[PDB]
Amino acid sequence: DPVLCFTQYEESSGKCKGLLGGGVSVEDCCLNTAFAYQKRSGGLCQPCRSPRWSLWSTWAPCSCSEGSQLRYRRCVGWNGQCSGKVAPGTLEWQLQACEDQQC
Amino acid sequence: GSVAGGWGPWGPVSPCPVTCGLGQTMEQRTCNHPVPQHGGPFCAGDATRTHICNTAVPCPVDGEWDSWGEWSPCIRRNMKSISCQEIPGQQSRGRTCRGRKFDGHRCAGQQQDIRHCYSIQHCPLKGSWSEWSTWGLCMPPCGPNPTRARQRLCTPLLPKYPPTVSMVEGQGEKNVTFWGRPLPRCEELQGQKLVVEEKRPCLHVPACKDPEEEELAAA
Amino acid sequence: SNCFIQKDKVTLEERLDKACEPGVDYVYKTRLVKVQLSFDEYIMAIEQTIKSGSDEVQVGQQRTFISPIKCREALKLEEKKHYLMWGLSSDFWLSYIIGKDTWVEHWPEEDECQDEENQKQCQDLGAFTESMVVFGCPN
Ligand SMILES: *[C@@H]1O[C@@H](C)[C@@H](O)[C@@H](O[C@@H]2O[C@H](CO)[C@@H](O)[C@H](O)[C@H]2O)[C@@H]1O
Ligand SMILES: *[C@@H]1O[C@H](CO)[C@@H](O)[C@H](O)[C@H]1NC(C)=O
Ligand SMILES: *[C@H]1O[C@H](CO)[C@@H](O)[C@H](O)[C@@H]1O
Ligand SMILES: *[C@H]1O[C@H](CO)[C@@H](O)[C@H](O)[C@@H]1O
Ligand SMILES: *[C@H]1O[C@H](CO)[C@@H](O)[C@H](O)[C@@H]1O
Ligand SMILES: *[C@H]1O[C@H](CO)[C@@H](O)[C@H](O)[C@@H]1O
Ligand SMILES: *[C@H]1O[C@H](CO)[C@@H](O)[C@H](O)[C@@H]1O
Ligand SMILES: *[C@H]1O[C@H](CO)[C@@H](O)[C@H](O)[C@@H]1O
Ligand SMILES: *[C@H]1O[C@H](CO)[C@@H](O)[C@H](O)[C@@H]1O
Ligand SMILES: *[C@H]1O[C@H](CO)[C@@H](O)[C@H](O)[C@@H]1O
Repeated sequence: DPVLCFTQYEESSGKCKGLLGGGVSVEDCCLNTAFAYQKRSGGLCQPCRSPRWSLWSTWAPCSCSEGSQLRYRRCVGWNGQCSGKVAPGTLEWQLQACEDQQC
Repeated sequence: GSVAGGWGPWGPVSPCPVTCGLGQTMEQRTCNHPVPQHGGPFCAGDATRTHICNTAVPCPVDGEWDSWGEWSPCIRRNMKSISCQEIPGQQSRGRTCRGRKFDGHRCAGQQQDIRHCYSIQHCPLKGSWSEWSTWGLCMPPCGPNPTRARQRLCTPLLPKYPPTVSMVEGQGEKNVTFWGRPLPRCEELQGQKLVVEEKRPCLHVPACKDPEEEELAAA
Repeated sequence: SNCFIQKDKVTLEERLDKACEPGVDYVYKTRLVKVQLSFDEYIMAIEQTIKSGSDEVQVGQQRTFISPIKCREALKLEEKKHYLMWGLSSDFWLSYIIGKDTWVEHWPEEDECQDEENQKQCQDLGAFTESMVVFGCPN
């Protein structure tokens, strides 16, 4: 079922650039592994190269007293797995104790 | 008699520019269906658009190193075991060039890493307790009742061995690293011989929301 | 075959044992710079002195390896290729004779070592080389 095919993946921002067009299978788009796709306008952008982990996000807001904050990374790419045999798209999480001030 | 223009059909006007995968061609149409006549307006919009051409041929894929495998056992030629002894060994780890297809490029640099080692695998060593580790992550990070932990470990005292071994061939020397899981011998701390673990809950833990879907919460 | 040590395939333990046999006075990593056929005179550049002997060769110097016409097909040496070589004190002429007691092994080029058909040999030679240079021969 068809996808938006793009000629560039921008690793800094994880953004799809250089629209070729739509109405193509991901298989046909990714015949060239330098390309990238979106399933739906606004959707996540997936590079056609072999999967690997994104860099961890910054630590989210802490919720004055000691709470806890999430950071996340995603397995981004096509036709493979990341470390733990993880399929492309998959988010992985870390949770941490955090302190802002001392109310 | 004031007849407004109408677009005829799209037809291709350039060849597929690429020798593998998808590329861009150009289609073109004429304002001849019908032709504008007697002050009739010209057709609205574009006489040309991009169109995707499919070679159905895969492009070359350059190879990428996977990460280093584990260090092989620390051993020396014509010695059954060197563990628990002041005897430099040798060990290696390797990696594969994965992904290379259709005459794409090979990986750059070394498929093998070699170092020298002292084996303390299953060696009994006197053990001193670490002070407390820093608090670990909250686990499970999403699943229910996230808990945190820190440890005092029965840390081994490594033999005071040379950092380096003289070579036989060069005038040079080579680094020797301690390798292997030894058996550290501590007196009991909190009636434990290896590991003392504290745990406490994580406070005011947020749900794991997918960034892609998040801030589409009207509810 | 009395042309060279004809070689079950060769293991790392095997290779470390044979290069430490009595009389083995040189072990070289070599590049075949130029053949000149006729006894054939194989002009070898020395890349590594893995073991040095009677002949105090500096690295990046050349030595002629002689071999009978009869042994050209069996040796099958191609120019610009790399080889692991070792032999006896006895096989010294300065130049070297290739005989029944001479090890000549094709050493794959660093790029073609990544090929599945080469991975084990290249791992073994890297390990062999390191053991020989650092530890030497036993006894
Ligand atoms: C024509 O023959 C093909 C088999 C490839 O060798 C082509 O090279 C590839 O061209 C695309 C752009 O069309 C690049 O993105 C690829 O990286 C390049 O390898 C060749 O032009
Ligand atoms: C060897 O150890 C020394 C310690 O002074 C260090 O500088 C060097 O990076 C090490 N080299 C290798 C190859 O491990
Ligand atoms: C996240 O974890 C660390 C940084 O905290 C690094 O190993 C890497 O940046 C990863 O994406
Ligand atoms: C041609 O372009 C579009 C149809 O694709 C309309 O604006 C109109 O038919 C015009 O003539
Ligand atoms: C070109 O675009 C589509 C067909 O691809 C239709 O709107 C029509 O054929 C037009 O000429
Ligand atoms: C192997 O070596 C180090 C890890 O010890 C990193 O450079 C990387 O993981 C590589 O694959
Ligand atoms: C070998 O060396 C240490 C373990 O001794 C770690 O860096 C890792 O296991 C590597 O493979
Ligand atoms: C851990 O507990 C306290 C607080 O960190 C310290 O006194 C000491 O480091 C101990 O090992
Ligand atoms: C864990 O608790 C806090 C940080 O969350 C610190 O007091 C210290 O690092 C401890 O190990
Ligand atoms: C390790 O360290 C603790 C504190 O020194 C002791 O209680 C234990 O017996 C072992 O020496």
